[PDB]
Amino acid sequence: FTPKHQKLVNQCYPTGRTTDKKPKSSETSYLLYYVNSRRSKLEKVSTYLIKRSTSDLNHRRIGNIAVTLDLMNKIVLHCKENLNVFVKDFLYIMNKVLSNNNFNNDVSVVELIELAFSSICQNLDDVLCNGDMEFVQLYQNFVDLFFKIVTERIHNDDMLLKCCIDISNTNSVSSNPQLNHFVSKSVAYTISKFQERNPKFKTLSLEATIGLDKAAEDHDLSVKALQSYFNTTETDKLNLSIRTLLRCLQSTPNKELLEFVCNGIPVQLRYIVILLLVRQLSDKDKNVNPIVSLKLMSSLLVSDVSIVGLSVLDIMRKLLNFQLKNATNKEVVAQSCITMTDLNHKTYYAEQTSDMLYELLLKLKSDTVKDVEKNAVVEDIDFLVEHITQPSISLELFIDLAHYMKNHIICLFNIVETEVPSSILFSKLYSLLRELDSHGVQKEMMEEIFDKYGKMALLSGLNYFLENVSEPEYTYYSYHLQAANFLKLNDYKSQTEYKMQTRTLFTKEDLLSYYSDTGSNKYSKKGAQILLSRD
Repeated sequence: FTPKHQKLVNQCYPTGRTTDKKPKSSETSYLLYYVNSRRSKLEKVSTYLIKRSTSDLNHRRIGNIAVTLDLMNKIVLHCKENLNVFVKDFLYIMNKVLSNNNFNNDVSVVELIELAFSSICQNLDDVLCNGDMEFVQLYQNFVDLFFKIVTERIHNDDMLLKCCIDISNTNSVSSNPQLNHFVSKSVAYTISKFQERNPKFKTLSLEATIGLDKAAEDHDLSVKALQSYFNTTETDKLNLSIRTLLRCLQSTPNKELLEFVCNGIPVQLRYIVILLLVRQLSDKDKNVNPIVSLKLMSSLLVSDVSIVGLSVLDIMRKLLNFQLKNATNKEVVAQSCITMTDLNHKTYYAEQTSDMLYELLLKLKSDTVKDVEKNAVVEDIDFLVEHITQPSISLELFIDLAHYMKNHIICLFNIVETEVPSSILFSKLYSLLRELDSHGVQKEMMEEIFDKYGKMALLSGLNYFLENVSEPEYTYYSYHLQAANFLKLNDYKSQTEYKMQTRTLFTKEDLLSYYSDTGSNKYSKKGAQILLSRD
């Protein structure tokens, strides 16, 4: 007695004892039809494949096993929408084959095995991923055996790369606890085998077409694996992939590798990398060099790699805070002093630069912070302004900041492009200008202030310095000098020189004599106005 399924399945096999057996065409077609018709047939046919392939394992016939694996592949592909019926069976058989040292040798067997595995992984439902435990152990066993065999008996790293791609193509493995580690070990292996070929990325370059998007033209399999694990919108997979990347990057620090893999990662959410890098500082591991991660952040932020939608403020605040907690090191303070500005390298929005500086100012104003935080922030603003190429300051911020570092105010002033300031802001500016260490700084400051706002500085300076100054100071005389220089008046300059070399002050009348004729001074009317309209 031979039931139909048994006869069909057996009818798919050739007669001999050869090892290059390919399943007979028409018979396997009709078999596929038969199992695809009613799902009751898949049960029978799959179970029968288990028993039969067991007998073929015993009598040690490779051909029948090859045909078997081929059939299994074709069935998986044909009966996808019912895959959860027979997957555990096929996996049991594949593991049983792999567990057999008489079938491990043959390369074709392992090839067909991997093929069946790829066709499986590509069509899985999360149903067994989460519900069934036996399936989890069969999958686990398969991956373990496959690595343990290909590494030792097949000696074909390409097989392992294909397996990594299979795991990557499996549904929600990165979202599964029991099967999580396989993603990590896969990424680790493809990385280490991508640093094996192209050993350039094994270099210790950490300070100073390349893209992966253009490297996917096809070719090396390692790159295909990288694209498989990094070029993805699946957040979990990318989480684990990046984490493993950073981990394998602590051992072989390479900025170009990071650049490459980032070129692989979808442009949209690359910010996540940075986040993890930042988190890498907060980590308690102690086998992680924070300096390495900082330099890697820097290397990333400087280059062409677009990092859309970065929470610049948040990241900066985190870096700064980390620098304040550990502030007694040249490395923790300087590499942060560098990365912090390296992050401003690109302008995500106009308010950012100001905001950055502002975040520091607020920390400086409070007396809660320790001396070394003061010093560190000072050096930070120092570096920032040293790297701020073009103007972006609200004059008030320039004032609050000016109070704290009188050495680098000039530079800060070159960043203020407020075309029109308030009349009070002027008096503030002057009032702080009076409180300055050197007269050189006061001189050049007065000069540039006049340069930017000739009319407004003339008038506001006139009023202010007339009212407030009651004793010979440098700022007073420098104002009158710059005013005379702006009005191109020899008598004004001469008199100022007198009042300066004799420590005397100007009176309302003396200054009135310069704002007398509109043909001699364009601004005579407003000047005289504010000169006599007060007291």
